[PDB]
Amino acid sequence: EYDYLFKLLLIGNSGVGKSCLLLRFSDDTDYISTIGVDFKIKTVELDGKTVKLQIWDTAGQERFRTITSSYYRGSHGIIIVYDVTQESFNGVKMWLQEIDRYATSTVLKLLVGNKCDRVVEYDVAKEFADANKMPFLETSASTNVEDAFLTMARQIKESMSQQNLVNLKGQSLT
Amino acid sequence: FSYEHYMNLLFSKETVPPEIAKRIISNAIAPVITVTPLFDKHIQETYKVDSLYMLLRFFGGCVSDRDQASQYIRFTRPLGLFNYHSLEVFLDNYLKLVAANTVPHNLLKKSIYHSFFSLAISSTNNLSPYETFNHPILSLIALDISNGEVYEDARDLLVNFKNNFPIFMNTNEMLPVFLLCYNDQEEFEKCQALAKKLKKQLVESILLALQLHQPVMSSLEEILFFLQATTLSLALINSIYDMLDYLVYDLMIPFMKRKVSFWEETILASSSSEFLMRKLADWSMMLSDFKTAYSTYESLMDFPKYLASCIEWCAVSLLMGVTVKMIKNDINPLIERALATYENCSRIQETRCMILASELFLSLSNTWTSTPYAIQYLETILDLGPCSQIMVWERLSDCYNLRVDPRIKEDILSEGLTRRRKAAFFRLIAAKKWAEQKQWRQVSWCLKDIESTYSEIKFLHGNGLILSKLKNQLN
Amino acid sequence: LPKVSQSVYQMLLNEMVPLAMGIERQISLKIEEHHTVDIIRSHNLIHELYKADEEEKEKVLARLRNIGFQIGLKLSELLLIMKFICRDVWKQIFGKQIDNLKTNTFYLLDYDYRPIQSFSLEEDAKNEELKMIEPFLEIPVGIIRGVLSSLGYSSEEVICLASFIDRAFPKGVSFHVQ
Amino acid sequence: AIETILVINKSGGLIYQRNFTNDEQKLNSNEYLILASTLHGVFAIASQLTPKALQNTIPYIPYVGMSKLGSFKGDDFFKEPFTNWNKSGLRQLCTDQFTMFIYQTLTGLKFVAISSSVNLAIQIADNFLRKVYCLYSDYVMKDPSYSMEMPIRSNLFDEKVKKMVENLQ
Amino acid sequence: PQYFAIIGKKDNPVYEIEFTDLKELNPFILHASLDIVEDLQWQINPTDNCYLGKVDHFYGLAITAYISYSGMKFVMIHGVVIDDNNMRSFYQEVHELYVKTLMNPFYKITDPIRSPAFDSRVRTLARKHLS
Amino acid sequence: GIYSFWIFDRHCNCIFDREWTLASNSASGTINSKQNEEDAKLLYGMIFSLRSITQKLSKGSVKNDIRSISTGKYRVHTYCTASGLWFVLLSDFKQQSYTQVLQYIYSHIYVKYVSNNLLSPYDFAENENEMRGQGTRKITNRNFISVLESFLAPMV
Amino acid sequence: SLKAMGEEIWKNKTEKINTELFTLTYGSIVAQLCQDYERDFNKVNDHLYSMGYNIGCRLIEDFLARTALPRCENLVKTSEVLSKCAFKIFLNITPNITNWSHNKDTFSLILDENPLADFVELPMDAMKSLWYSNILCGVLKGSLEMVQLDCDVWFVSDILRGDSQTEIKVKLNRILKDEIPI
Amino acid sequence: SLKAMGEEIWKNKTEKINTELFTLTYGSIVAQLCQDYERDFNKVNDHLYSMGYNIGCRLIEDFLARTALPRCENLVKTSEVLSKCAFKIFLNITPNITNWSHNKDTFSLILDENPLADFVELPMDAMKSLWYSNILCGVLKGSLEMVQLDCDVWFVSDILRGDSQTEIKVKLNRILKDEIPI
Amino acid sequence: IPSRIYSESLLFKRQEASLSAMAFLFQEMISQLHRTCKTAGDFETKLSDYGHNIGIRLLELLNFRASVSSLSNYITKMRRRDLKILDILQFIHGTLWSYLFNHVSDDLVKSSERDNEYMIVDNFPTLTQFIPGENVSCEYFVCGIIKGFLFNAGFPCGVTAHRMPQGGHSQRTVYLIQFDRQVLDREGLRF
Ligand SMILES: *C(=O)CCCCCCCCCCCCCCC
Ligand SMILES: *C(=O)CCCCCCCCCCCCCCC
Repeated sequence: EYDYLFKLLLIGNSGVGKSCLLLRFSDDTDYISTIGVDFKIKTVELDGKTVKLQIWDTAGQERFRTITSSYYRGSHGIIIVYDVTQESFNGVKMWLQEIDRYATSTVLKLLVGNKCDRVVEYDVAKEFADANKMPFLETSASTNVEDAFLTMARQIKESMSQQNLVNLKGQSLT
Repeated sequence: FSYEHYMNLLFSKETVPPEIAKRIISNAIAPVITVTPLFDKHIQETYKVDSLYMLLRFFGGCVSDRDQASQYIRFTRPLGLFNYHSLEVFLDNYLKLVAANTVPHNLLKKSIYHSFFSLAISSTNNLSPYETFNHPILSLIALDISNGEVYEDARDLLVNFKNNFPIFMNTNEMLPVFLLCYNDQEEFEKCQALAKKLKKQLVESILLALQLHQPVMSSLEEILFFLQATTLSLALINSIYDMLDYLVYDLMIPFMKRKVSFWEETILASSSSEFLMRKLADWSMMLSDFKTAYSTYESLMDFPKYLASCIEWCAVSLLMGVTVKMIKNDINPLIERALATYENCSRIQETRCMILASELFLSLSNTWTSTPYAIQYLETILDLGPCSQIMVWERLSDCYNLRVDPRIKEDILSEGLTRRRKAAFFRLIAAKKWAEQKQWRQVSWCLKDIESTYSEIKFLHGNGLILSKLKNQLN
Repeated sequence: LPKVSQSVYQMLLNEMVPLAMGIERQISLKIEEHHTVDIIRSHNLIHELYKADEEEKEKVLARLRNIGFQIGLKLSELLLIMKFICRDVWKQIFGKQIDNLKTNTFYLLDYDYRPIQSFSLEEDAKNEELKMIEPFLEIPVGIIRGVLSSLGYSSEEVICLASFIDRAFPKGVSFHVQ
Repeated sequence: AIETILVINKSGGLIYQRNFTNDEQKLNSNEYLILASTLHGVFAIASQLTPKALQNTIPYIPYVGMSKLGSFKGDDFFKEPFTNWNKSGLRQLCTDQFTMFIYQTLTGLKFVAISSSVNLAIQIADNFLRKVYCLYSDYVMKDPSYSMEMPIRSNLFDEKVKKMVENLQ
Repeated sequence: PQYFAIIGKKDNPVYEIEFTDLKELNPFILHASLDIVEDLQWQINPTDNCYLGKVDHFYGLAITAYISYSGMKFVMIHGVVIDDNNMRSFYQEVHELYVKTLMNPFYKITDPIRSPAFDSRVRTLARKHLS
Repeated sequence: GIYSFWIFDRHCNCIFDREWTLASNSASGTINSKQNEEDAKLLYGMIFSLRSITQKLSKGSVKNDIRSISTGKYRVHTYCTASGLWFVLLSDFKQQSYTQVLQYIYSHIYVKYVSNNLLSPYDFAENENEMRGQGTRKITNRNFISVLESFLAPMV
Repeated sequence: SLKAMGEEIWKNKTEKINTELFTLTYGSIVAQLCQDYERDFNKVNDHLYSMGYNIGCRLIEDFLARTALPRCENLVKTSEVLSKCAFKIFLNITPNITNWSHNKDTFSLILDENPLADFVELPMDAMKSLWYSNILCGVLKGSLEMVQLDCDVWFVSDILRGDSQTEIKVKLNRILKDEIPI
Repeated sequence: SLKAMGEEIWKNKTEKINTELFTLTYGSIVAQLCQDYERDFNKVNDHLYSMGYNIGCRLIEDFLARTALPRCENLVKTSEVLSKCAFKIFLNITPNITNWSHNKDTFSLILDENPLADFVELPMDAMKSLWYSNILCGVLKGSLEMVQLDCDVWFVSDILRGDSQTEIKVKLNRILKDEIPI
Repeated sequence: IPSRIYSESLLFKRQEASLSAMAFLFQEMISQLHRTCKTAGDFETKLSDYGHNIGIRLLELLNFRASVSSLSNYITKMRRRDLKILDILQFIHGTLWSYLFNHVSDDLVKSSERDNEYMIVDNFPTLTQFIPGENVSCEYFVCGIIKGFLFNAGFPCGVTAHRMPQGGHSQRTVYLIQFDRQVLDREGLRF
């Protein structure tokens, strides 16, 4: 079974199509708008290791001050998603500004523009992504986001940095 | 290999010497033969030699080996204590010649030491109160009628041979022999006629016809002259060797054996009465008849000089022909009594005994059982000239080179047994003293040997120490 | 003996009011495979009846009166004629025979009227509470009239007037009969 | 009589789970992971919601699941009462055929034991879970192969936990 | 007391001190005596088997020796006849000081000893026990 | 004693609150106050989440339910129903088994005065525009509140 | 068990009231209902069905409080709770179950002791299209919907119509999905 | 008090080995590390810091499990807890606090015993750049970060550097508001 | 002249650290090793080199301290240097582990198949007890402690570890000492 467990969380504005991004990537299969967390999983084979990426999906103004505090502390990866709708892209700035408060610096951060079918600009996302060293995607619901997920898993596994590497039918002397 | 080419190893052919010390001792304690007028003039006309004595001196040692190409003889001038100064100057001139001559040293030092030892043995009074080994025993009167000489010359020569002279000597004892030469033919017939007349009336007779040379074991004084500077025909060499063989095996050795028979029958400074048994023992040693020599010495227990020499040569007889036990009870106690006699004579008032017994021990088969005794005696002589004592140091180094247990020949097993470091230390001591009596090739050879044991260490190898000082010295 | 539960019959008695209101409504959603009928819920129906115009309210009230008339007209299968309605008719219809009975006019005064035991509205609307619980009295009115009907007394000779202002919901009921 | 023990890290996620009854594994390891993460979520929500009116110490049970305790002397780990550390977080969960008990640490590391006995039960549970925390400090922290929040893969820890639950169960 | 030295299994001196010609020849005398020291190393009864004591003589320079458990050889050219107990006590003291020297985790077994404290203290020990 | 009392309908809405404050016999608090709505949602989620857990770890006899949810600060109790009405009740650690009290409250206060009340709108769902978890209709029957507080007074 | 629990509740807990009074009550209710309907019985059946729905919607809460049963996922459990407890409490009849079709999405409940139509005899005009105890069908629909078992239920036989017995077919349409907040 | 609890816990609730082994092992580690890094002692100090951090991040769990103390309400209580039970359990020594700066934000731990540094003299190149017990500094930083007390820790004095008595400055920067939800 | 090491004594300071502290230090030693060596062989020989350092000190420590009845003031006799293999292994059994791990080694077992082999066994390895699994490569540290301890005494060796669980002891470790042939040759020559 699994030998390594990594934590990712995908977040964004409420109206963003987060679920269609997750589900195609997800495992075989509530808890959203009740505790603020929808959980998905994907097992993957990384250097012969059965490592599971557990993806957390959160939102809600009524529960913002409980999502931010507890579900960010031990993240091994962070994903920002915004639909191509512009309010979401503006909110991405405050998102990235409030991630670093709880998330440690060395967590990989990735950005996605979702649900193309282009009512927002394109170059602005790219340059703002390059500002904060952000691998950015411009995709719609698959669309090779799973490849970026596997790449992120590879990078975290690298950051772990763990090298894998007489009959004696004698006589007693006492 | 060739015994000649070890005693003169410096005249390319490096190998081991077999049992060389015993052969050296026999070669220096061989019978002495004299050599004698218009005849040396004939030689000078033919062969560039002042007198016949040198020409026959170039045929010393073992006759049967045909030394120039088992019984030895040495030749001395006509008839009529430890002079170590002569030995030292010999060493100096010899080493100077070696430096001029020589290039692996691994046997040159061995040969030079053995020659040193050989001359050290023969370095007592040339006619000792006791040691009869230097007495001429066969007087070879020589003539050549082919030049023109005649019977009356031989008559007068033998007449003059018949007896200032010493008291021990007895001219009737020495066996005369008439060497008659010729230059080939009727001269040979009249030589036989004269030989017939001489044998019937007077003695015996030897008929003698008439590439380089490398002599050995003449005596202390001739080698000095030798160091201040020939060829001959091979057939002449063979003829000389054959006539010497006839003399030694059919004229001298039979006379020896007749004499020994008479002595032993009559046995069941002084010149007779007690000279009998001591000379009997001396000639028993001379002919390798060791056990009778030992018995005769043991019966001889009746003085400041004679007794010490007798006990010394008794021990030498035991050595010359061997377990720990008899050394514990016979050899070393005998040597100790010999010492006691020598310090007694000093109180009244030695080195030869020590330098003899050292090599005699060193020549034995069981190196591990008794080499220690040779080391002890050599150390006892370290207590003599400097330049010889350097060779003694070298000899102790060679002795300590052979104190490894036979049962081995990292390296944890071998550390506690071998004494190679002491050998290196003594080699360096010899190198130092060689540097004193400035001799650059000798110290060079010593350092060459040292480098094996002393290269691995670094603290010793550093400057400010005699390794660096001596290495820079040779520049 | 014959026995059934009580909550069912009691709440069905309560529900004969939405019957009358609904029938006077549809005289003029939920589905069946053959019936996509237009339906209306219950509580909205009673709010409408209270809020309904007058003449429809008299028609509905007369309908409930007739329902109770038929309910009580045949109560002759358990064995003064007016007092028949007081002695044991309420021991079966409601269990509580009327506490206060008096004559000469006939007054019947009861407390803790059963079928409206649970019908209190929002806390601030007591007057609407009584004004909306009013129609449930007519079932006893029909019952008393029907039992009197055909039992040796003329229906028209007596008119039964019911109300409740008397002394959970202690506003007891009062009936007057001739 | 415990039927399951499992522990959860600060990040939110199962790191070790183990049953002790006969084939209760009707849930995937993925399902147990989701269950543990939902436990973390309801921990985050069960302290955020406290009564407006309000806007302790565990007695030492003697020998819960006992009789060289790794690095601990004595026949039992400790011998005095100690204190709770989650003051206003989820602590018990009774249910018609089981009773889940949960323990927490200052370091944000969470323990869960699902007993089947159905307050003294909570006290005994926290005592036992402190024993298991001692085992965690012994055989999971003194392991160089272990990455700080990835799942446990220790055999001595498994043996000790099973020994304790068979002492209890 | 003519020369003191401490030599390792590689046969290099980790430390030598010249107490106050022979001043030039002392190390070679020492390195020569090393062989008999090693010979007495492995012999039961060479009763402690580390205080060898007198081992060799060279012109009456009686060398004496003592062996540590790690094979370090404490050995000195004395000069004469030496006293057993005093020489043994001095050897014990310098062995203890060497053991304390060996504890330094930065110390290699082959590094020469260079702490001036060790030099001064073995000097004082010698003047306590020998002079 | 008791700290609160909540009733939630099956349509993911809170329909009754009671937040006792001063712990008196008739302590003044909040009833159907808007301020608790956020808290209501939170409580709902917590109950819902734990209910899911109890649905996962079912032995097999019956799909079971949560009885008590004790935090470090309080103890909760809940008596669900087939109709989907969650009857939540917060309290301290003083008393542990409120099952009889919840059963009585459901069976002779809610049943008596809400189910059997034609004026009372059962199911409290106007239409789809609010039915799917939104909408804040509450229960405000005079009889229900009066008798509920009357019976629940002795344990606060 | 369901049987013992139901008998305990009915015998000890709930009290008595005359069956014949209830039958007369339903006679009056259906008679005055069909009076104003000018003898049109399809409309009567529809309105009775709506009545039954509204009845069951409120009766179910009292039912669940009287017992302590949880929900039921499969229709078999609906069968046992209906036959053993629900009818046996509310009017004390133990109807049988038969005609279990495939998939267990349908089953026929037989109500021989039906007191709604106990002694009432219908006129020939009424026999054509009247369903006398349609209120029971509406109640079953409403109550089973209230549990999140959306259902369709209607008559298959009635003794009043000359059929073999009084039997009603309960047919599942879908099990309703438990909702969650947005 | 803290004294009695720490004393009992060290006495008869923790395992005992010979301290010579511990100090010798640390000496081996640091000696080999110093040899590896080409005598560059800045890198040695940083590597020892990382080492100590990695030990402390785990040793916090053992400390809490063995002692099971409440939360730390102030830095003074953290200092007393440290000096009176932490070093008393693991290293079996009682450090001290002697520099209470303004705001009580900083405090200087005093290591009178320091078993890590037994039988150590430093090379003359290391005499002015290498701190020997820097692992015991990294441990304090790492372990106090796992209790959200973010502290910068360094050395000031060191007996091995010739000073009068070794000391370790511990300055709390900021109490992290990522504390556990409780 | 000032200095500490020569002034501070070396008599046994009967003071003890926690097993947990040394366990954590050992854990990070192994982890830091793992970070910077590819294969198992390099890892385990490096750890054995750490043990080599520890043992080369420890031989002198124990041998000098056992001498007693400034500590040279108290010593009337030094303990005999260990020459025979039997005596040095008896010392390793009854004094080295009695000191280092506080209990005498379980039993000293001389091999039978190969002669130079010898066996020293630990029932419950008192230092590596927390390493999970049975990847024996962890306890080469102890092997190093033996190796250097033997190595200065004059006994080159290739000491190694194996795990041979038996007798209801799941963690039993046998350290085999493989004396170099020259050691047995010296044993043959003398004695
Ligand atoms: C699964 O748990 C189902 C819930 C329990 C059964 C609900 C059915 C109750 C309806 C009974 C109606 C009886 C008729 C009363 C006379 C009108
Ligand atoms: C208040 O919150 C208490 C937390 C205090 C944590 C104390 C950590 C103790 C560290 C002691 C040093 C250990 C050194 C030995 C490891 C090599």
